[PDB]
Amino acid sequence: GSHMRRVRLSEVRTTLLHNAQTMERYYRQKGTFKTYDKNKLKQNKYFNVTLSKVSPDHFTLQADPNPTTNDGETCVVTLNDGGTIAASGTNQSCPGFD
Repeated sequence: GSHMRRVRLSEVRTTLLHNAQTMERYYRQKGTFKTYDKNKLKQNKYFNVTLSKVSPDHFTLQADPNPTTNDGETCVVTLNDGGTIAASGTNQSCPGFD
């Protein structure tokens, strides 16, 4: 196993949760996710965070590993507005998500 993968995967959990909280506040202010400026997502040194799905009442955030700083990591981590967090890799377990 790898201490560094465990740390980095734990940290991207936090990055995703912070982004989800920001969007939960935006929804209470605006009543939709459709107008949210995707440029405002908080990033991580080791994972690129995007909105893979956006609809009026739901979203999915996705963290894809950054190969410049995190080469060898294949786990992609997702978090939706219902609070479901999940990770899957390419023949690679995702510590903290398995």
